[PDB]
Amino acid sequence: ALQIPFAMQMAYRFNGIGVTQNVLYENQKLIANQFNSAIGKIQDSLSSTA
Amino acid sequence: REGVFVSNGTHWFVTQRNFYEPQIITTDNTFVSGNCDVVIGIVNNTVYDPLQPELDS
Amino acid sequence: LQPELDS
Ligand SMILES: *[C@@H]1O[C@H](CO)[C@@H](O)[C@H](O)[C@H]1NC(C)=O
Ligand SMILES: *[C@@H]1O[C@H](CO)[C@@H](O)[C@H](O)[C@H]1NC(C)=O
Repeated sequence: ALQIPFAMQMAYRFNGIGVTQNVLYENQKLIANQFNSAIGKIQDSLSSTA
Repeated sequence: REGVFVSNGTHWFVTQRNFYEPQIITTDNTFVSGNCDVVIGIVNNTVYDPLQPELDS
Repeated sequence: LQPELDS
């Protein structure tokens, strides 16, 4: 395991899907909020029904 | 452009990300997008211009 | 390059 800052790991995962990595850093707070909101909805989704 | 910025504490370089090979940071190694405000955790240093030797022609 | 070749 080679340590790397998490924003730079996401930059190189965006760079893996044909999006130029500046699209992440110029939107980092918005992308973090979209992820944090989406993972929040999983707890309600799993809570709703077996 | 492709690779990662890294420093030996004193100088800034870019390298390919799977084998340490330092390159001097230049406008062909890199691309611009917008201004220093929006990027969290940006740093300063110089970016060298490969045309500069013939700017001094 | 052309604006630089104005030098
Ligand atoms: C990195 O971590 C330390 C502790 O959380 C903090 O003081 C520093 O400002 C952080 N830098 C960035 C770019 O987030
Ligand atoms: C970079 O230098 C400018 C002045 O040229 C300064 O205002 C700014 O805070 C510096 N930024 C960093 C990330 O050190």
